[PDB]
Amino acid sequence: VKCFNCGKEGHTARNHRAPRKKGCWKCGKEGHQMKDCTERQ
Ligand SMILES: [Zn+2]
Ligand SMILES: [Zn+2]
Repeated sequence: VKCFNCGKEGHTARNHRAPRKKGCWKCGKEGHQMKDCTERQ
């Protein structure tokens, strides 16, 4: 139930990640995620 410590069930109970999409949720890159991607923001 608790993902490592927070509590969300779909938050990977190991590193608390994978919130939405595997790429950058906007650029489609794997090197970085959605919080580490500018893409003309
Ligand atoms: Zn959580
Ligand atoms: Zn990106």
